[PDB]
Amino acid sequence: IMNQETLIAAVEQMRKLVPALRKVPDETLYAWVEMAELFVCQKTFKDAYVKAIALYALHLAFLDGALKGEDEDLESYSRRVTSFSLSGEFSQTFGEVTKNQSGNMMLSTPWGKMFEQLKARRRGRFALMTGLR
Amino acid sequence: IMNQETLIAAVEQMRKLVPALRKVPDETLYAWVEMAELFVCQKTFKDAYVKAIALYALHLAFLDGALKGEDEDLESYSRRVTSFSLSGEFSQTFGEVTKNQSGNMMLSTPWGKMFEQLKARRRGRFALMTGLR
Amino acid sequence: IMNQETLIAAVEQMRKLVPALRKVPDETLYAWVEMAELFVCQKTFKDAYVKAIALYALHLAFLDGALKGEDEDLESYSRRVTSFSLSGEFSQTFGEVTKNQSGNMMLSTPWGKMFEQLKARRRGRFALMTGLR
Amino acid sequence: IMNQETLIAAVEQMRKLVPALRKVPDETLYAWVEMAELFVCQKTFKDAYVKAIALYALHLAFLDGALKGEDEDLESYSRRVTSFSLSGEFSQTFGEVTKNQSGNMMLSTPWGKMFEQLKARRRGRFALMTGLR
Amino acid sequence: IMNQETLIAAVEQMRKLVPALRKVPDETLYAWVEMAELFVCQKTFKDAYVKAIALYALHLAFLDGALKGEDEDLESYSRRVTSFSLSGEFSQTFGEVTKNQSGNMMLSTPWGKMFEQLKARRRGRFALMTGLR
Amino acid sequence: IMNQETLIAAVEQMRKLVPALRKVPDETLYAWVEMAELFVCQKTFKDAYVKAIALYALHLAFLDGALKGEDEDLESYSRRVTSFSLSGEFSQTFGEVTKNQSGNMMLSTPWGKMFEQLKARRRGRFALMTGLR
Amino acid sequence: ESLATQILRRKQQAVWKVKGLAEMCDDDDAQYAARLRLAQVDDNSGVGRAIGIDAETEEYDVLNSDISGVPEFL
Repeated sequence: IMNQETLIAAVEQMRKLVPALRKVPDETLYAWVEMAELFVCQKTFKDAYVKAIALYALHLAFLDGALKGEDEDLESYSRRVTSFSLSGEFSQTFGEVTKNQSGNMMLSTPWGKMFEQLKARRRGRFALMTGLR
Repeated sequence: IMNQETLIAAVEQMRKLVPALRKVPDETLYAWVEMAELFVCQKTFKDAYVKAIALYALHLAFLDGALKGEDEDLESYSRRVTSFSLSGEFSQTFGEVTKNQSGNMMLSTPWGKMFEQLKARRRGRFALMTGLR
Repeated sequence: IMNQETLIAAVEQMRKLVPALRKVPDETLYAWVEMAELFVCQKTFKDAYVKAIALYALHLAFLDGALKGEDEDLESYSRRVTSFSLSGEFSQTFGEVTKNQSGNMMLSTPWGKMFEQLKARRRGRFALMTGLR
Repeated sequence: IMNQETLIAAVEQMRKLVPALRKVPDETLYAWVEMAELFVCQKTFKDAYVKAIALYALHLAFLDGALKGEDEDLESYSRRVTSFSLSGEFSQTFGEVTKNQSGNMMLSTPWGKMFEQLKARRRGRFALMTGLR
Repeated sequence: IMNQETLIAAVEQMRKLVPALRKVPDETLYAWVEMAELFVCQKTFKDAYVKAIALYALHLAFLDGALKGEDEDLESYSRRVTSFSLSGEFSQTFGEVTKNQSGNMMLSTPWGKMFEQLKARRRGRFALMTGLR
Repeated sequence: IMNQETLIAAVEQMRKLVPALRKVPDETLYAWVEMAELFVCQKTFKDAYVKAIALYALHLAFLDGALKGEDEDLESYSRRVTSFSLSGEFSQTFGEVTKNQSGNMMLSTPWGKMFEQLKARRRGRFALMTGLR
Repeated sequence: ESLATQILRRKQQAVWKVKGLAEMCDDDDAQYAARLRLAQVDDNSGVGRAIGIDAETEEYDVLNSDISGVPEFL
């Protein structure tokens, strides 16, 4: 981060991407975006830095449920509910949205895959280096 | 900004291709389009730029159901409801649609496949390069 | 002892990252962070040391449900309840969240994965060494 | 072991880490720590020796469940109960927490993995030797 | 005969390490410990001999439910009760705990695993032999 | 066998190890130990002969259920009952105690593997020969 | 002649693979430190020396090609 206009623009773009975030208090959004700015390199993008940082923050918060914590919750971060039902009124069944056989961990959310393809457009995902002198 | 009437033509063609988006407010679609324009090139198509950009924006919107409702959405993008039932009224189940087998993220939705074929026909899927001297 | 105000910043940072930990008594968090500081290096990050230590402490706490309540947790850590139901009142089932593949223990929780990516970004994942004289 | 203050510090650290131990009789915890300290080598850590003692004691006690024996129990150490239910009052189903195809036996509990990583940093998991004379 | 006071120390260590053994008749523990004396050697440990014999005898007792009741047990050691239920009172199901994968039977119970670690450190897990002229 | 006092010692050790054998009449145990002593080679032990005889007799009698035949039984040696239940009174399900994919035929009961360890202790499981002359 | 000398230089190559190496920033202290370490461990290696790597993350392989017939061609 270098100013507040960029932070506000990133939060607003994130809310435009996900309209559900407009009701979430903006303080957690500031926290998540300032934690996500640690991973992005503005030298590489230098024009879509806000877009990339918002995308990465969204993916980072939606990895497996990390923003799932509101002011009231318990330690359910190790375990996931698979079904819940009242005995004679209603029943409901859950499940994971995406399988991740690859294990790269970055293609765990749609925003992660979008960020990877945007990284390949801006500057390739290669890493080729040689010992100098 | 990319040309205003070209952007309007893009959103118009996308809307007439998928009638269900006519009810979605225009500004969310505007944001999705101006975010998806960062991927395609101009000189690659230079004739069907509107078609390609609309296809790619549609694929991004329908990637993993990232585009949701505005307030009716609940803050669970990491969880999907496989099935639900009311006691003596009705019941219903769900499941995946595509079952991707290659992990390309372009071969995961019909729109991605369509754009992939368009790109292959117009320019190609190749990248051959050598060092400059 | 690691620096007092930096430790305070770390604990408040992890608290506002996960709001569900606000109700937890503070001294347990102090113990967890003072135990987790034994792993991270210092000069490797030397800028985001607070963020890194918060991430690793959170991962350690949420590894496999190691962090429990105060007394309400029954003395059963080697046993997990998969489902339970009352006779005619309600029912519920459960399941795993991550389904790890490599047994590195680091790509097993989202906090661990984020810490791992931060380490790769900041210093690297390599250990090249040779015999000195 | 070499004195009593180190044992007191280790057991207090154990109780601080897991608050549920505050109800366990104190002589049993002395017994477990005196068993576990036969495994940690002081010359390696020499600074976080109490932390190593605590982590390894937790792992040793929660390996498959050996502390599970209260003053009243039966010979259920060769078996595990997976479900229990009253015919018309309530039901409950259990299940084991961690899959361990690796077979190292150090990656069986979160405490075990934590101690393994602490050992890895303090002095590598290697052992390279050559014959004398 | 193995030394009497050392045997007393071993049986008392067993009783204080597994509190549920207090109800077991006094003679059977002598029988088990003098049986376990035949497996372990002396000079390898020569310091924690009592601990080692206690661990080995515990492993022998809890190998496959080898230690049984006095007369209440039926002549059924080759057949295990998987589950049972009464019509309108209760129901219960059982299952395995360890699921060994190596076919060593030292890696079959936690006690054997701990004894294996202790042996590996005190003497080793190898046997290198050469012919004699 | 060579005398009766060692026979009495062996049967008494069997009863001491397994208290449930106090009910079975002596003659059957005499026949079982008489037939079991053939496989044990005294020239290997010289010292723990009674213990070896007891272990071999226990394993040989609990191979798959061979002592199961009391004065009144039927030709049920070819098949095993897996479940038995009254229509509206109670139910009961059975199952095998071990899995023996090894095929060594002696790693089928805990007594057998105990006997193998004792045999390897007294004289290793090896056998090397050279043609004479 | 120049191609012959080039083939002589290109006899043997070493490959070092580290998952996540793409995360490295371009032209910053971290990448410079990595390159310094790689070159430093390269210069001190040899027949009488050994190098250590991590099993999970990195792999170190060597590729080689044969050279012959060049004097006859020249």
